[PDB]
Amino acid sequence: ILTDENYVDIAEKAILKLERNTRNRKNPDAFFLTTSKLRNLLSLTSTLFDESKVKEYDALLDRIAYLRVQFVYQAGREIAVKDLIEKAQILEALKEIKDRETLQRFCRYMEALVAYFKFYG
Amino acid sequence: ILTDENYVDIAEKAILKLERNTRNRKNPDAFFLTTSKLRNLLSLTSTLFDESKVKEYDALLDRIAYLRVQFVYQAGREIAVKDLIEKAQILEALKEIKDRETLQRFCRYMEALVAYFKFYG
Amino acid sequence: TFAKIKFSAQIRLETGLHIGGSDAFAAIGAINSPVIKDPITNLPIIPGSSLKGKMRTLLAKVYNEKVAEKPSDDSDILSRLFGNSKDKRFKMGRLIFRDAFLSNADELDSLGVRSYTEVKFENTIDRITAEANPRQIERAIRNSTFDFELIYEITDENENQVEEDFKVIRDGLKLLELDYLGGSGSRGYGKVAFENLKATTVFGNYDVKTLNELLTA
Amino acid sequence: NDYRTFKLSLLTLAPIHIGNGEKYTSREFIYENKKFYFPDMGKFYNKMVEKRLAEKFEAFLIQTRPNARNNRLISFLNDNRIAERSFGGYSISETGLESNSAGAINEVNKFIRDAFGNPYIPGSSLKGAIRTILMNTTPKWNNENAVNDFGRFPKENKNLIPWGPKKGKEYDDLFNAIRVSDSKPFDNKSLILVQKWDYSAKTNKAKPLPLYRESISPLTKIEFEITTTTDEAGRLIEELGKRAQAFYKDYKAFFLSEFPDDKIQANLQYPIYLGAGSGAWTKTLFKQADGILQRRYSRMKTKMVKKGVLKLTKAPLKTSLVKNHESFYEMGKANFMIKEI
RNA sequence: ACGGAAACGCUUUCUAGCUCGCUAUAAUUACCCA
RNA sequence: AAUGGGUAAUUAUAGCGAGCUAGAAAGC
Repeated sequence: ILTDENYVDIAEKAILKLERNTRNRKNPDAFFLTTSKLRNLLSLTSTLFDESKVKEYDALLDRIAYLRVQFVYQAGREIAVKDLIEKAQILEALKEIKDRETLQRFCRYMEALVAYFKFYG
Repeated sequence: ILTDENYVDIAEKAILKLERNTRNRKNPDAFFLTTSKLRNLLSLTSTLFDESKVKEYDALLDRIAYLRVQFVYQAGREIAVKDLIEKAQILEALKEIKDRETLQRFCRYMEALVAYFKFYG
Repeated sequence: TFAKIKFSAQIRLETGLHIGGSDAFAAIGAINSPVIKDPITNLPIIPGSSLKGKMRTLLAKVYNEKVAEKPSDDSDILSRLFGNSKDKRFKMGRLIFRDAFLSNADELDSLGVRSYTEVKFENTIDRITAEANPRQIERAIRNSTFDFELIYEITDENENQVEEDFKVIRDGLKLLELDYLGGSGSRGYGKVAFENLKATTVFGNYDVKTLNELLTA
Repeated sequence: NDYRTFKLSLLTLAPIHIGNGEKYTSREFIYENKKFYFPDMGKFYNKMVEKRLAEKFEAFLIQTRPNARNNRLISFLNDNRIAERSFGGYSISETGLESNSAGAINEVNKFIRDAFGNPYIPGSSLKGAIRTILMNTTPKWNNENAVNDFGRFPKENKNLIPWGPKKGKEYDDLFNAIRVSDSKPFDNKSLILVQKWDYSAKTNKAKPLPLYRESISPLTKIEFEITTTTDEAGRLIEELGKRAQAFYKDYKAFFLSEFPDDKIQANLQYPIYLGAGSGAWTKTLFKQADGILQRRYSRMKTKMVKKGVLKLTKAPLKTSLVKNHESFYEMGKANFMIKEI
């Protein structure tokens, strides 16, 4: 669960609790996660935030049901995302939606992840 | 922190303590910070300053939450917005807003930063 | 006397338009140039302010003898149709531009439309270093159509200027079709057609038989 | 009416991919017949959560078996015996090339489409294509672009073409005056999904890349309207044929020479290099951007310290590749001709 | 046998006229990796 | 050479941020 009063701090604590380069100490503390792959994660939600604004949840429930699968498939390919869908409770908090204002809050959580990822790195 | 006292006198003091082009001696002493990057944050606080005059504070919790995301994200993109939100303690003043009279104090504080940004150069 | 007659039309978009819009609380990835929409149905709008604003400045290349440099320097054919502030007689002038609303939203479900706007990626490419700068700007979709009312006052001050003004109205509507009505415009984004140009009296008694023969002709 | 208009007809010599930023993954298509079928995957997961297979699908997606034949979602359908393939989406038929363990293409980029699903070419794409031609063939706009030197030679000046409102001055804005419209949308029978092929110097092979692009077929007539409102703009769109020839002559002399002449195509009309596909040296002021563009790549995939790699693809021959065997194209080599109305 | 009694601070009056959310901008580039 | 695959960068940038006119008039 992520609520409207905690999700940004959850997102900061998830981006910090995330692995880094142990070796290659020339410019250290660089993540084993790249900006392109995390923007690939946010691309899945950017075309649902607009329709969370526009139209009803009973046409977006199908697209959230496939959003679970999109996060599963991105978790399976690279191990960098695989240790981000667990740190950030993404698959846990994706089952927690059930309306519009939690879909919007989840998309804002993804943006908070991207924001703290740009801010650290 | 900023109280209903010097919160505007903080903002002016943040702008004069903000880095400039020591280089570019063709209209010199100008900031690295471009005013469009700062009006894109005043746009957020301006819509919140307008809605705080009407709606409640519980009906602004998600909206206010997203403020921190943008002040993080805009800081992670340009280094100029980064020392804007560091010299002006914006991420710290964002954690302090808990009432509508404190939300409006932050929302007028950002207007003071924009006012003194235009007033100097 | 007093009469009010009503120019109806149906605005059909082509490469549909982007009348730029509101929200600051948008996203980090999604639509960052939003379009203006109805606050209640979330359908796109053509506001009457942008219609009047393009129509003045496209009629003002044509109907100003001396160059404008300001409104209230227009040439008393546009001051009476669009108002000045600084003529004593031309302040409320004779034309009301209502906001156009999306009409064929049920027709645009028989065609395979997921949403009544579209998001279009647009990408400033840098010409040295070749670095890219993407953006997602929203626009109404192509075959969108709009109700268009435009109301005209005919007092006794419209002594014999009704026909002369309707020349100007149907000149401005055909001049918007050669230009773009708001948005990028030089990159697509504009092209508007006006169909079913039809003028009817809504108040008073006036003849609309001879009015609908410089409209449809 | 100072609006002198032009009509641009655009023929495609090479396949042209444009747009959209979206990409289907390697598990979001179906290759049953000679037709890559791209379904609406939300309805595909709707129909298949009803068949108890959603957990089996979640198992399929993280299942990296060898023989990529068994990792391309035909294997999920024919494995668990799914014969109802009635989903929204679209088919595009196969090239016959890019093979055999066929159908194992991986990621296609969707072409730019409007809301009806009918693809089109936007006029912002073709206006940027025109803008590089007009910048390169001007000895006023070549000279002092790469400026400020601060971050890492970071950017064009963007003011060699004077743009803006510019307080006090009259409003010139040359490229507001040139107004390129979008195209009437063509049908998605015209899309073929060419791959990508890097042809290199100093190692004269033709290494393929795992990139796939829903590109327009070669030889497709596309239309545009370009209206101009200013004297200077109308002069430029008159001169576009000569200026496109001049850009291409200074481009073959720069880049395409040192690559072998069978790999290149002829013109047949006025040359143009439209969007994705064709490399860095069509989206640039290429003579002022040599060292500062290869300076950006201290990576694992370096822009090799030379002026780059030739970008080919593979598509069927019609009417063309008169020069080389095994069907190489050039990805964005297109032609236009303008005529005024 | 209250310096008091009786007496609406009331009537009329559009926050209104003028004003384009607009200007520039190819969803692109690099070519590899196990 | 096979076979498995894509990977990285940018995610809007630079502006304008309201301007002018009226600022109470008659009455009782």
